[PDB]
Amino acid sequence: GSHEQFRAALQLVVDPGDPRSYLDNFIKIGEGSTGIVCIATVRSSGKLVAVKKMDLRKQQRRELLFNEVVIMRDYQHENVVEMYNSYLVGDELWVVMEFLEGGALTDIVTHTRMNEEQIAAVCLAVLQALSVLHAQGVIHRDIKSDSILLTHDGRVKLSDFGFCAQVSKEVPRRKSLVGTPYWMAPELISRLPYGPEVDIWSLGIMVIEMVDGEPPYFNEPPLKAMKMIRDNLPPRLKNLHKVSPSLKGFLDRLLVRDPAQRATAAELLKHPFLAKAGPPASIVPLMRQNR
Ligand SMILES: COCCNc1nc2ccc(C#CC3(O)CCCCC3)cc2n1-c1ccnc(N)n1
Repeated sequence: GSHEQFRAALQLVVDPGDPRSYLDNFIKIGEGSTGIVCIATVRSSGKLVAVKKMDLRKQQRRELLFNEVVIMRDYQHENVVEMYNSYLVGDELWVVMEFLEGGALTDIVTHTRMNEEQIAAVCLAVLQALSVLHAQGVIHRDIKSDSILLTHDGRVKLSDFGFCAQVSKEVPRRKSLVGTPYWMAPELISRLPYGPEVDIWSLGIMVIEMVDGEPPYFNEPPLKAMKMIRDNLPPRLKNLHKVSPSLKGFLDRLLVRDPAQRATAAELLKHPFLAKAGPPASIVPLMRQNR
């Protein structure tokens, strides 16, 4: 009864019909927790799209799917991966979305060194997106390099809202333990009521990735690392010598243990460091098929 109850709930928010009628040439490009992600062609237009397929009978939290679809059901931002449609195909949920030909940022931080112009460009894009997302009570809860996709001309788009949540004037905070261990904020790990600020911290951790090539305590087990993040002071850049005072000053506004003292997206947009940010063309040489 439980599973069949969820299907019925989906059918009230997903578009009716079988998308297999107009989609062709599926090619897998990703996998992991939720399900598999493929790209496919639309037969009517010849356009390329990306299709995320999530089996309902394989989710640790089946309700997190509903959240994602009803909350992003055609939200529209220049710096967010646009959703086109959602479908219920058998026991699977299909989310049809924009195809980002540039790939994920993870590929860039593990193979090259980004300069501060390129780091500031990424940050600027993420902040502009988060400022609006937070302004409407939406928390990503999984900001990291995997959640940052690129275009061919190097335009940054925030992706993977599989963990996102909605807060309101009535319910201004969340409680559930959600995200990736290494990028988690301390107030979130310590099992405390948290707000949108948990993304600013994770953004901070992602900045470390762009400099060190990996987040703090990445050598440790997930559980042990979380305990370290919980008890310890803010983490230190292994390549502190490589970063400018401007960046270091910027980063110090992100990795503040007290969520109240930690900066917000709207504030950070006015930081002098973001003036270093360059055009989307500057990201281009970093991409795999250019380097
Ligand atoms: C670079 O390729 C890595 C694997 N591809 C991939 N995995 C994804 C997981 C979740 C979402 C996702 C998601 C959303 O949460 C974003 C907001 C709208 C609803 C779906 C998107 C993923 N992608 C995509 C998608 C498009 N292009 C490319 N290159 N990779």
